[PDB]
Amino acid sequence: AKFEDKVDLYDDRGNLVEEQVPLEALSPLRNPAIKSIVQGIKRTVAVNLEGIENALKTAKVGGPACKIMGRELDLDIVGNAESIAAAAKEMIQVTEDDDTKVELLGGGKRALVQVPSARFDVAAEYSAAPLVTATAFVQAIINEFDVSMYDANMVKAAVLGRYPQSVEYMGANIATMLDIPQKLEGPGYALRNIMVNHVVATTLKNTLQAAALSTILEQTAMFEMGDAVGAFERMHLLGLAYQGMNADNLVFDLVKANGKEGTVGSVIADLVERALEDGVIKVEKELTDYKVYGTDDLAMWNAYAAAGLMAATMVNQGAARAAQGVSSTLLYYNDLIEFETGLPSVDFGKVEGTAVGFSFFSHSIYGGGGPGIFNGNHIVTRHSKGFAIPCVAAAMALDAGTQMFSPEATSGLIKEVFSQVDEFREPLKYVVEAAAEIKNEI
Amino acid sequence: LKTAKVGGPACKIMGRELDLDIVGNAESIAAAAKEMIQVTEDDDTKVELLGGGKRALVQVPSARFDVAAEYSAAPLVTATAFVQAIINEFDVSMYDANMVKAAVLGRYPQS
Amino acid sequence: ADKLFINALKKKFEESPEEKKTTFYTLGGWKQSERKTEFVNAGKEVAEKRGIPQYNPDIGTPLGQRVLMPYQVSTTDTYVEGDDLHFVNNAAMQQLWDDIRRTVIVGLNHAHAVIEKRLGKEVTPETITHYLETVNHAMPGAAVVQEHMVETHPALVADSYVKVFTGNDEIADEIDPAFVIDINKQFPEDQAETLKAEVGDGIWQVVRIPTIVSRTCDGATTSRWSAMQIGMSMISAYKQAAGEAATGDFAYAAKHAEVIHMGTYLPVRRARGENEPGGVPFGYLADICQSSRVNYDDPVRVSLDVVATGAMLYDQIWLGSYMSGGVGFTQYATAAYTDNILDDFTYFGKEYVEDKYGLCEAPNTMDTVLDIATEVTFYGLEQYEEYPALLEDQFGGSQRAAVVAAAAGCSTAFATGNAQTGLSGWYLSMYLHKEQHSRLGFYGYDLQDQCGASNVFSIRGDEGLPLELRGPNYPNYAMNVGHQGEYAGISQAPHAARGDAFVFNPLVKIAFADDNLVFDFTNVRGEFAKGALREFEPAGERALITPA
Amino acid sequence: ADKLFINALKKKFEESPEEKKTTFYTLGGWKQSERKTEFVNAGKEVAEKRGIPQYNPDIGTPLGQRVLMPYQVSTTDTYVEGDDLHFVNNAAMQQLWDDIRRTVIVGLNHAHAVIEKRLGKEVTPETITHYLETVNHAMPGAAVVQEHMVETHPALVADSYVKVFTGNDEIADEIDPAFVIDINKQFPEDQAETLKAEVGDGIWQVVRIPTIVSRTCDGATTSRWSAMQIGMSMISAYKQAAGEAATGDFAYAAKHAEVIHMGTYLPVRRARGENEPGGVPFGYLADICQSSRVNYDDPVRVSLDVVATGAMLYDQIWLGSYMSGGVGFTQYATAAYTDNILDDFTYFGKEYVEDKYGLCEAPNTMDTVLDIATEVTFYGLEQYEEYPALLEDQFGGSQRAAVVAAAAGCSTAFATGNAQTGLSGWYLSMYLHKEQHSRLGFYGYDLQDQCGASNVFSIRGDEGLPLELRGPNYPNYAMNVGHQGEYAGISQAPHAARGDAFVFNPLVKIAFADDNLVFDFTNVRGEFAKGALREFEPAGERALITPA
Amino acid sequence: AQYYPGTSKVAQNRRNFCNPEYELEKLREISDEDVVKILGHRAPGEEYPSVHPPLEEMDEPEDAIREMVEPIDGAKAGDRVRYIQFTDSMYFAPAQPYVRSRAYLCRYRGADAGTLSGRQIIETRERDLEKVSKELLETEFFDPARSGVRGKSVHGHSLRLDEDGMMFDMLRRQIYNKDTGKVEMVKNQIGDELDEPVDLGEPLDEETLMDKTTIYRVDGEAYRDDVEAVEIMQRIHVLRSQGGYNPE
Ligand code: F43
Ligand SMILES: C[C@@H](OP(=O)(O)O)[C@H](NC(=O)CCCCCCS)C(=O)O
Ligand SMILES: O=S(=O)(O)CCS
Ligand SMILES: O=S(=O)(O)CCS
Ligand SMILES: [Ca+2]
Ligand SMILES: [Ca+2]
Ligand SMILES: [Ca+2]
Ligand SMILES: [Ca+2]
Ligand SMILES: [Ca+2]
Ligand SMILES: [Ca+2]
Ligand SMILES: [Ca+2]
Ligand SMILES: [Ca+2]
Ligand SMILES: [Ca+2]
Ligand SMILES: [Ca+2]
Ligand SMILES: [K+]
Ligand SMILES: [K+]
Ligand SMILES: [K+]
Ligand SMILES: [K+]
Repeated sequence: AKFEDKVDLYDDRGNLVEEQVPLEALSPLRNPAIKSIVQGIKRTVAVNLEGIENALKTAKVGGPACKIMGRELDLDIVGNAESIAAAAKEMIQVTEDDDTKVELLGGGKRALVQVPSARFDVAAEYSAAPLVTATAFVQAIINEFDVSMYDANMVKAAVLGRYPQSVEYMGANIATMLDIPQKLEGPGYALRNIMVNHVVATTLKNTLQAAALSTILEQTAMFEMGDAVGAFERMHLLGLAYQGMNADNLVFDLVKANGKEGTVGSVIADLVERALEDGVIKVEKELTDYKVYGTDDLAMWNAYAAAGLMAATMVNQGAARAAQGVSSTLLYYNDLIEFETGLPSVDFGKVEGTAVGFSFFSHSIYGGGGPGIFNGNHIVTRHSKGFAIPCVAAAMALDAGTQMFSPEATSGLIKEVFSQVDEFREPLKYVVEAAAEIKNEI
Repeated sequence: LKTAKVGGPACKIMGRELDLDIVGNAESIAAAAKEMIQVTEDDDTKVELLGGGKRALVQVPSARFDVAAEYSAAPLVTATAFVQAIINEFDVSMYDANMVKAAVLGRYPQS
Repeated sequence: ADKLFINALKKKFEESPEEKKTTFYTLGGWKQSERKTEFVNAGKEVAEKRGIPQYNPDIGTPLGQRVLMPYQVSTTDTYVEGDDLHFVNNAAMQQLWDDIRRTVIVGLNHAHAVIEKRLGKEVTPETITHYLETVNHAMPGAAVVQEHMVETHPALVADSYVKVFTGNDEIADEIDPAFVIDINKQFPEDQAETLKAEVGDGIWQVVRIPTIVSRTCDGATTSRWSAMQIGMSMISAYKQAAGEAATGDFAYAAKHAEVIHMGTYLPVRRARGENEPGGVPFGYLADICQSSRVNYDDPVRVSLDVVATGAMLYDQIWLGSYMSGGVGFTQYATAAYTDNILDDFTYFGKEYVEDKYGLCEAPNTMDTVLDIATEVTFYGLEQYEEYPALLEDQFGGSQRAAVVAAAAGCSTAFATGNAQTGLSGWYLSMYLHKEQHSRLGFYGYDLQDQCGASNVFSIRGDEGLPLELRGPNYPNYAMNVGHQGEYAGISQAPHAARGDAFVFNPLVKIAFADDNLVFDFTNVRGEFAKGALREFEPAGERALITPA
Repeated sequence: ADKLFINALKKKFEESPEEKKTTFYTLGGWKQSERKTEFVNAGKEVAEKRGIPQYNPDIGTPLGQRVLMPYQVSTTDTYVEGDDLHFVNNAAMQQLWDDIRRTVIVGLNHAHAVIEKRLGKEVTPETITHYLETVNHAMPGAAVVQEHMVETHPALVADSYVKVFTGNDEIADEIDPAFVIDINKQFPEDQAETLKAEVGDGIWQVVRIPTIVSRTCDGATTSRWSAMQIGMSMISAYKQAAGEAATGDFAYAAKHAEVIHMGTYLPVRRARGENEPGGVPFGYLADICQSSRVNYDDPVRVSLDVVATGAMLYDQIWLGSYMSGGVGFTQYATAAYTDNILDDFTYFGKEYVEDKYGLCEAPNTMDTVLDIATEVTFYGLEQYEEYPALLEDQFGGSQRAAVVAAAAGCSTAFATGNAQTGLSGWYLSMYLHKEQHSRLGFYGYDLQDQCGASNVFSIRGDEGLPLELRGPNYPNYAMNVGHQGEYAGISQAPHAARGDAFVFNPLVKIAFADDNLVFDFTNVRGEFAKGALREFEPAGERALITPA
Repeated sequence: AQYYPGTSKVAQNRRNFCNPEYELEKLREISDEDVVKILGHRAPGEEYPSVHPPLEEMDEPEDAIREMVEPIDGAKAGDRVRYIQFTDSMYFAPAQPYVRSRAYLCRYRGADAGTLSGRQIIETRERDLEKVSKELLETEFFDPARSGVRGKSVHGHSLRLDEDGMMFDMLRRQIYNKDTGKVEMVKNQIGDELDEPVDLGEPLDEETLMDKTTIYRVDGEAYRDDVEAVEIMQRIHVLRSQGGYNPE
């Protein structure tokens, strides 16, 4: 092993599942469940057959409020969804009985599609998923109804929108969790451009699962970005484990102890006591009636602090059952813990900084929005390297209905399709079992 | 680095010059970079010197792309591994290390 | 009757228009031209003042060995030298673009839902009117909440304002009419009812930011500027905390969830933000042009007003400056809106269709394309052959290709009622023209036309799109003059023939039906003539804040 | 001596600056202000003319319950109301940006190699002069090869031209001097020899396209417009075919291989092409400002002229319009260039450094950062405490944070001769300020400052960069006022202290050392005052082609 | 918990505001009805509006975190999230902006706190906000001359005082009466007139303000002299710098 650290792994009810698992068994580079989740998200597409049908019958194609009078086509797509889906599958697959899926939902109104892995082996990136899916469904629909050459371009518009006049698939009736590569803030960012509401919807608002899926995506991106290479790798692995995988039951136990009456401040006090009990920090020197704490392990202090940050979000936004204050928790958990201890806050100030901007851009005229529309690729919330967005996912999971731009509003198509996939919906048990499987290979 | 000509055509920062014998120590730098670029020992990572140490061929391990969305891990993992290897080779100070970063990857992320 | 271009040809030349011979070289060179003479003198003055040589007729080759022609702006009696139709020299052309660039459409539907469902407050016609009075103070750059704010000079930003429209007539009539685009007044009955049915109970703002700001900045400024002042006016008018969590919902709604940009952003090689010309799809350009609601008994006039709008914007400003620059592409564009030439060819094609099929009654098939596009192409080319003065007028093959194919494509679409078969006719015209005269356009003119036939009906990712959705960023179309404005015309043609109130976006159609614009979008060619004569008054000038 | 802001405070208020009490509410509201009175009347005239309400003081809350202050433009004796420093109301500010936006630097080194190595023709100072005469005719939009070209009006484009520079003094002197930026005349001896050694035998064009075009279009137009007319002038001057295979090498060279844009393009969320403010790195902004070559015995003056340049461009025009809009961010920026406040704090810090370390002689270490940034932060904050009038003047916490940290950062960099430790000092200042007054800036002010300490010396992909290379698109910096222009100052500070001729790009430094610019980049604050007084004459106006 | 370093009175006051075990001094009595009036979100006797159904009626998924985290009463009821906002004079107001946000997230559950130079805000469920607001208004968080309840037009934290010692308010929500020596709240926090004004009592005297304040100033206790507090800030700067460079 490169690192000697071991962690105990728990389920989302706080029960011990695996003891003393090597840290690297949770690494995105090693853990086969993380690989399966990431590959799955790359290759999965939601197809709105009802939406395609309605766009065609009204000629409302090419984006908001657009319509071409005289171009209407009345096709019974939903009524013929089985045949269309089977025809599309024949085009999407590489070989019969490979890992292609095309599965109807909602009585034929939607389809879940998983494009075969073999197509991505010989692709540079991930756009084959929507593009292969789109043309397979365009062709299948044309063939189902013998749509004429003169009219077929309307089927194309109904499926993929204004592309390529627009750079995006503007008005498309397919959806993915990922967004187009051109919209990346930086190379390596693609797993960060996944809306918080999509993660929350997919995990059915289960708080710990939403946090886990978000942390998996964020910290996996940190590897793709090169941020978790060399000196920084252990910091990112310990963050993944303690903040998003409830390592050592620390998040769970902090929430248990602070859930009935607690505040951000009371979670801080318990976390600092635990860090001291476990030897992660110690008193370095004494000022007047003030103890200055130090650590010989900044990455582990950071990870403990990150666990407390997650617990503080769950306690504060959980008590309100309202997500908006997550921007405040992310700021003042970190501000308070520095002046409580004399140690640096989570991500060495970058969570606090992210929180400052996020607070501003969720309470002001200038941009942003509610917590659910942010993501790791958003200019407001890209700055912390994986330690902020998972708290936003937890907070939105806990929201009882205070948001206009809720997951129900923004993410219904994604919810219907992506929540079908067990590993997307409930990733934590899969990642924990996979860690157990490979523990002796580390 | 030795000219402080970093960040794009005709650019230079007077006073930031750093004179490091990178090519003369290329074997050690390459080996340190390889340790950071690989996922496991003897996986399909390559770091091979060319031109008397003036150039290196790098192949970033396949396993990193299995859990990546696209292909940018190749330059980004390579860049930071070489930045860190160079810093460690010469004990470049915290105050100067940002010049090594600029020399390797340029004006990114301003560009 | 005489061909529609005969008056223009008689004005331009000494010879009768059918004559094959003329006189060259003894015409006085640039001295034959009032405008070139103005330029020579101005160049001398410029160089003397600044100490660097500038315009000089003796540089390079000597202009005016042939007649330097006047051009008739089509549908007008105005004749001007071509320099007066250069966008740099024509304030009307500049203001057409500024009026598009500085406009965004922003819903109030999500905003009103935030107020009602999240804040728990009422929205009424009265609260909407109070909001509109507020935002018409704020939008040009003035304060409503903070102390010690410094503000834009109202006279510099007099062109900035906000209006609303809705399909609900009873709501529209209860809002102060100063702030309402009156669909029933601006549109004839059937078009008004179509448009109101599209909008329904929705309420939409048309926001125009100041020209002086749009010129200082860029198109991508518009929706941001709009949203800031919408946000401030929501705070002031609905009396909420001046910056609380709900404030972010108004921001997201105004900047993203219910915004309609005029143009979408462009990819890196031609990097641009929103509301730049390359992002404006052909169907939006046809809907911005307001000929449809005034000239609705003449589908040729409607279609060719759209062509003029697009030829100028897309070839002169967009391709000729944003994407290149210099002397640029004035006459590649003027070919499509001068001397009543495109008008002659297109009225011919419309008559052919009316006699053979009836408007909108031809089969939507390749047989129809082959028939109409071929016949109209041959008519247009015959005119250049029968009238040597016409051929010397539209001297560049590209100009001729665009004009002949525009007439062929529009005519085909008049017959089918479908823009896609119109587009197929445009490409067939090019192929026929190329074989007839053993030439077509400039070196790179027919990239898109050679790819054209195959991509008309394609359904593949970056190939397949109805014409209305295409624009200057459709891959094949991204580079070359003499196509984009003509495609906007073909997009318009079947809808004009059908009597449709709009081509692609009804909100865009309504948003430019506004007497408070600076440029008159109902009469684009009339405005180009006014600007050529130096009679157009643009917004955005700095005279008030500079020395007298 | 008196602190440098005391005169301004005495001019602004009735009370002495140390007094803690004043009078409110009885000042007449907006009627106390000449400028607000002008605006109220103009709003009424605007509404009457157009039939839509506009500026109205009775909307929202009532301005002027406190004194509406005049501001001294620092280094001047000009006092103006803040509205006169709004970029919309200040033609000098608009022209500063236009002069940057419309400029590109284009090499002739690849071009001359194509001529010699591919075409087989000689390049000499005489052929270069002939080429420059040609391109100074062509660049503003006039023809050199084709017949029947229509052209831009020379008087509308009088601000467009091309000059060259080279480090080779003999070549430079053999080219007609009308076309040459004379490095030896524009720069003091030491700076001139530095700059000539950087350029060497290279020959570079400085191309300025017309302001009227830049305003009609965007920044990404500039290098394209430049390249078209370079291309035409190469054809005319070196007598090749007017469009052969070699023509493409000149295009690629001028558009890509030897072009220097002022700004690089931006990512999609803030999509923009080249030569927009967000793409201009802090080191280029410092080099565009020309204070360095005239005020070279006063590093404070040089650094704070750069701060003025950047605070205006980056906060008022870029963040306050391109990225937002409305009333905008005038006073977030004016805090950094008015009332001699930042000047007082920075001269204090410079003297502390000279007394304790000597300029550029301090260890480049965190110990130096802790010393200087703490001392200067405490001095600046003490002034707000000692002088209640100062605190009421810079009433927003963000303004104070930016000003105090700018002095702290610049002072640290004066001591170390390194901008990175200067930057660390800026962030430490913020942290100390926040604890001292239990406040800092607006809701989102310290996103980048909280991330700041950790990212100063980071080497990770999107974190690590020398300050000179950072700019408005550095991720932490992409959103917020009160930082970017100050960072340009900190970038300048160590180089000013060292006596360096440039900060980051010597070609950019030389390119603005040109008396044929419209805006005077040697005296940015003087120009802002001139514009505030409505005494600045911008380029790009349309009066010549519009009614009188 | 130790909350904040330093040996000044300012530092101790900062610790006291943060410490939930520190019982805030009650300086004035404000009735429940007058808190509701000052807030201006609903009329007295108006039932609480609802942004969503009570938690019992909107069927949350099975979730251990939901089971362990007790919702505040206004969350149980589906109350709107509403706000109260204060401006604090730099002339020795007892509370100051970061002091408030730090203190609020130590003392109060379910809180969205925001800090700005001229305004500080808390957003929480309406009936809980009312209880919090009673404490914020009755105790030494508040002084009616040097602090103001302001939901908009907040200018004043950095302004000179008027002749009565009152902070500037563009909208004059709080009026000092020379004849009583008391401040009356004549408008609610958004600036709308109250039909019946609220007595806020007497302003604190100047020496008491200095005793209670949490701002450092040269004419009070200066931050630079509280060297132990400065030391910790500098330490954080250095350790953040190190960690960002290399956390190994
Ligand atoms: C509504 C917001 C929330 C938001 O998203 N932006 C606002 C308002 C916005 C508007 C105000 C225009 C108007 O009054 O109609 C504009 C001008 C931006 C625009 N839309 O053009 C602006 N702020 Ni604000 N805003 C400013 C500032 C500030 C300071 C003012 C504190 C004080 O004590 O006066 C505080 C933040 C803080 O407390 O630190 C602030 C808040 C706020 N700012 C509060 C309103 C505060 C109030 O109710 O009074 N701004 C400043 O600190 C100075 C610069 C000033 C900006 C205008 C300029 O630069 O000239 C203006 C910048
Ligand atoms: C955040 C982002 O907005 P969105 O969340 O994408 O709407 C971004 N605006 C800004 O950064 C506004 C910066 C200028 C105004 C605030 C200055 S502190 C933009 O419009 O691209
Ligand atoms: O001659 S080319 O076809 O290259 C250009 C025509 S403008
Ligand atoms: O009050 S906010 O900080 O949101 C905006 C300051 S302009
Ligand atoms: Ca097992
Ligand atoms: Ca005649
Ligand atoms: Ca000539
Ligand atoms: Ca009706
Ligand atoms: Ca009516
Ligand atoms: Ca009717
Ligand atoms: Ca005085
Ligand atoms: Ca007012
Ligand atoms: Ca000389
Ligand atoms: Ca010399
Ligand atoms: K209503
Ligand atoms: K512009
Ligand atoms: K020399
Ligand atoms: K309720």
